[PDB]
Amino acid sequence: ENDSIAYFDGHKDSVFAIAQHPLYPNIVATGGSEGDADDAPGKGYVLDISSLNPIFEIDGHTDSINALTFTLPRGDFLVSGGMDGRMRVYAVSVPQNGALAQFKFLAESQETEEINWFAPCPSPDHPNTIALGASDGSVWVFTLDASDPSNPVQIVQSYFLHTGPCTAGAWSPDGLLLATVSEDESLHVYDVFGVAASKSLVTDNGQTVVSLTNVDQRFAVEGGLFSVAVSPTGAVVAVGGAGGQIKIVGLPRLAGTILASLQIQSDNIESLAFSPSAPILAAGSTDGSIAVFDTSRSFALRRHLRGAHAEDPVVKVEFVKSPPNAAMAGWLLTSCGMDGVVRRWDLRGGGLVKEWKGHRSGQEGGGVLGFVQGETGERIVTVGDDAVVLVFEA
Amino acid sequence: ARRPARCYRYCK
Repeated sequence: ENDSIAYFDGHKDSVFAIAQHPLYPNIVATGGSEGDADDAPGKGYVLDISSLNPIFEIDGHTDSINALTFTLPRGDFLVSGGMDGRMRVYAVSVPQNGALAQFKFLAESQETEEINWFAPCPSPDHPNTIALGASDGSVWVFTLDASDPSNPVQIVQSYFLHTGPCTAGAWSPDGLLLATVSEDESLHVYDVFGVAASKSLVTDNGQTVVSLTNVDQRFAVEGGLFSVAVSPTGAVVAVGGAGGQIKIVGLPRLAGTILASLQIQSDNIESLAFSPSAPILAAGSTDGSIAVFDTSRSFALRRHLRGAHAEDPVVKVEFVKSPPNAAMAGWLLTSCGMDGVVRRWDLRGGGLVKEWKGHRSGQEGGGVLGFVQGETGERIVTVGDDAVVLVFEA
Repeated sequence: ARRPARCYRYCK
């Protein structure tokens, strides 16, 4: 069964990365591998989903493209990050009722050897700021200023606190704090713009408001941390890790106490998401289940969706920000998995809304490795291990 | 080209 309304098969191998323009959800960039041979480079494309033909091509990566992001608030830049450690920065123009979006390569840098993720800063005060986490554990924050393309990239921060690979990062809603986690079990929440330090709310390293490591027995998740999310008020951060473990840690408002410890699921928590408007946290696990916790009730278990993606890993969960059906605002969760399926859930109960097939399953060389769904969730664009990009409608 | 760490986590 194939439920897609459009597709893109331009990638020669697995597609690992996807990003979406924050103003124009039809503009999507995808990135991945051109093959498993050493002489096979990475490759990215930009698509307009409004068989798809790309409107731009991202070359220059000698290894797989692993991370992509458009900048906030307006998508003035598109940035790619590779397993070669290259960060390539493109300026983005979207004509009013001129024509197709246009892209211009501005700059390339190589601050790390391998980029694991990007996250754009949501602070309205600091437009075109992005963070990345790398295999060397470092976390970098960059600001992009198109004026002076002799140096359009400026370094806001370069943190070297994690030792092992930095697996995930999440900004607080006000964009002043950046929470990152590592394979070495540490959590650091950086005071990116110095505000916390000015209010005497940073730790002894002068850089974080929270720093927790393997030596902290109440916190340590044996086997590593792989996911992180920050609550919509910025009051807490959730970290997810090996063994199905989740830790909830307090943040200063603009701290570092364990507010709850969760272990309903049985294997790696690969994805965490707070609902933007309902008092719930969703967690996706390598064991194929999703668990939903009530954030106003000491993270009491609301529901355990076993076999949400059979016994195949749940790769990503994400709430629909503002669905057209406003009654469901905050309660609609989209998930994707190595079963090759995308699903959407109604989390009001204590619930499958839709499922979209088309990708091969993991055992056939497929699985869904990522997706975007815009603000409304009405179009879902996927990237697959089977080298295909699919478009579904809600 | 290589596969990211997370893919190796998913695979078993």
